[PDB]
Amino acid sequence: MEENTRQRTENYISAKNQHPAWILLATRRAPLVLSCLKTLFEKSHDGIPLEEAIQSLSSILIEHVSQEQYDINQDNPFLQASRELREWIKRRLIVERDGRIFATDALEVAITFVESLDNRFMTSTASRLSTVQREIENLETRLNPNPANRVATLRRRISELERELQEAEAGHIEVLETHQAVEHIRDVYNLASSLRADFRRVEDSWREADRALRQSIIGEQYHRGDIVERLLNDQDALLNTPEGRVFDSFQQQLRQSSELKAMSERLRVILSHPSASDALNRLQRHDLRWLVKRLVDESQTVLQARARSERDVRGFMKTG
Amino acid sequence: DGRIFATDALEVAITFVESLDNRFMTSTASRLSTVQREIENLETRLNPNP
Amino acid sequence: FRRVEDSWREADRALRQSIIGEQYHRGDIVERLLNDQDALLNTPEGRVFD
Amino acid sequence: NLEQSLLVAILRQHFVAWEQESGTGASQAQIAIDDLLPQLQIYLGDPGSESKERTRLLTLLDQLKGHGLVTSPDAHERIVIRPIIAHLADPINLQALLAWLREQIAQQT
Repeated sequence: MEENTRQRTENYISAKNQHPAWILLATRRAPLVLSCLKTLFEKSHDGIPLEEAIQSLSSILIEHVSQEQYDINQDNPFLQASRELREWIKRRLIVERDGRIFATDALEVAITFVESLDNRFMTSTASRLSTVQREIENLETRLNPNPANRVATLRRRISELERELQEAEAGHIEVLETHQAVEHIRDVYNLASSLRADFRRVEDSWREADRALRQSIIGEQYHRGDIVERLLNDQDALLNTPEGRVFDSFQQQLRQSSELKAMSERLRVILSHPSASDALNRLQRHDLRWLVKRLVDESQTVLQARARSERDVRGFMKTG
Repeated sequence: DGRIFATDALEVAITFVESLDNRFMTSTASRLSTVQREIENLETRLNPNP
Repeated sequence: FRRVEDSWREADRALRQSIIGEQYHRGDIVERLLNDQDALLNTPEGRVFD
Repeated sequence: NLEQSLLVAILRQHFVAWEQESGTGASQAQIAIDDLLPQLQIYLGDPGSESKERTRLLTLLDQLKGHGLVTSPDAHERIVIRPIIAHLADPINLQALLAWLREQIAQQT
């Protein structure tokens, strides 16, 4: 339907007037706010203890004493940090949970835009043209069920790999030249770092589903009519198709601890190569080194959040 | 050459608005599998030991 | 694709400004011309794109 | 006009190059239009539209044709720099122009 374009214009207007990310980027102080928030959240592994956050933010504000044009006062950076954290929590681009602060989806999107402005890693690269080639080659073998095609693909790939093994036995192996290694490391960092992107959004989706369920229950003057449809099954009431099931499938891969065991060693081995000194700066090296543990910890936090919500909504369809 | 184009500044701006609400999820099983293959290919290419 | 063009054009402008500034030096230009490589060696983008 | 004088200087530079490489007898002191657009991009800025800058360059070339220093573009988008340019911008006049321009810059300071 062509009216979907006008509906899209309306959606853009609504996002301009209501989305925290776009709201922030339009203000006059956006550069300072984004720089401070990035400096705060850059080093961290999992959230920030609130008291720890105040000290770091006050120290950063002190780093910006020369920036007096933004009312950065010298009298008391602690009070200024305390005020700023509530200012940003009210804009729901940082949230308070379990005694620690996190960055919501809006702040993540804003920072990704700002730091992709100028010096972003190149995506149009030979490495990604090989990556998509491999992935598209793999997908077809799994999309069609014909056995002859599958056996032909396997028995030709076996020949390719056998020829390559015979060549490697003769000693014709070759390693990446420095610039190819740099480019490949950059591409692999770009891929890996994107796994962490959507954790802050699964929680929003689950909270949205919970609120919708409660609104539906309360909005019917006689709850018993609908509570039957919900309580007839023992499975989780937070049946969020859009993102919950994708995250569940992602978990179904994370729990294969053998792959993680291999990855933990492989990443540090990769970072040991001399070229990794130049391809990635120190911060990126840190992020890529601990990524394996960070994904697992974040997944545990998200799973705990779902467990809490499901338990506390099951404690609500009952007694209703 | 008589044909308009979108400079990089517009490409980034459009990528921002379209990533606000309905962007494809990257935290997926497929991406986490893809990184395995890519890491393995990089490892098999960095070390020189035959 | 739209950023490689901008990088190359920026390198071109920088090269022309350097040529104009060097009112009294022929060595740099003769060095550039004798080179078989393209004059616009924008390493960060050009080589990756190539 | 000053902006015309900038193009006059560029044309004179190409003219001295061509004359020193060919000898004064030859009559084809030509230049291609596309070779001037990059030259003017450094000074007059980049409008991000080939049509706008081409219109600017052609307007300048026409205004110079009014003075007789250049012919209009031919079929191959090539112009002939009339030899009168060698007498318009010669050392006696270039020195005066430089003296005027240095005073203008000093005033700008």
